[PDB]
Amino acid sequence: FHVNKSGFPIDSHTWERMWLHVAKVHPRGGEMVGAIRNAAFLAKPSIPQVPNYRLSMTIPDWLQAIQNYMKTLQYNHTGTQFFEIRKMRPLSGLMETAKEMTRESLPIKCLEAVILGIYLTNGQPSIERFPISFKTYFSGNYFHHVVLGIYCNGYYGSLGMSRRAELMDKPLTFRTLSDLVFDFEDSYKKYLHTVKKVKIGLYVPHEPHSFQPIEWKQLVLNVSKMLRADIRKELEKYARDMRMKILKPAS
Amino acid sequence: QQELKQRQRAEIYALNRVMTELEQQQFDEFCKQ
Repeated sequence: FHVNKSGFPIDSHTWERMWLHVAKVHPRGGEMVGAIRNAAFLAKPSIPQVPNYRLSMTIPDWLQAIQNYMKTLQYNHTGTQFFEIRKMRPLSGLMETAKEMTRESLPIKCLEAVILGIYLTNGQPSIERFPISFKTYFSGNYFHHVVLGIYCNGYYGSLGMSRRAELMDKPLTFRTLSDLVFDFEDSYKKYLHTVKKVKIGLYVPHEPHSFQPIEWKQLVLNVSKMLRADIRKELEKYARDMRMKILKPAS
Repeated sequence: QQELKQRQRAEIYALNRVMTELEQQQFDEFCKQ
């Protein structure tokens, strides 16, 4: 679909394309678009305040504030992604885009939310962050989704954004990386998606090297071909290496 | 220009609300089938 590459304000080419995609998708497209565009009395959306960690906060309450900020930005259902995310760009370049998301304050999709989640948790050394990617199959098509796994005080959880409430944030109550991943697999089932690939990245450093990117694919499992005990065996081995060993990036 | 950014933001959020309701409706209709 469409990705804004023109900054803010969005330029005519990108803006007109956005409206043409939604007029097509929506059953009452033309009258829908006509009712919004140059409508004189649209509501001005509030600007949510950027959450910030203080010692007076539990880290679950802080993570909840981060997730609530992302939910307030809303999942982007327009078909036009407003912030370009080059996955392999250095972290320092991605954090400037995260900051731009806070300033422009627009809806976001799953990958933007992962970048945003890294940015809003960089201060805090008791949180380890690592991307969790899914390639799924539904009705003859492949789908790609990613969330931000988090590790804190022996527990696993996640931040993220999805069309589906069960496919983004998970509380910090998962005792193992496998329980977290399996919860996403079971959640995908509810939507008739089969998980083809699970990809787990490395910890995103709180203090990255100058050109250091995110490692998205340190572990790749073809889960649809594996029995669950083999999946758990591979995940727990890898998660144990994460928690101890310094692993060499695989990309 | 800031005024254009604000105008665009207001239309983006009206549009996102409409597309969100559409996606919810389509989800429900697919469950019914």
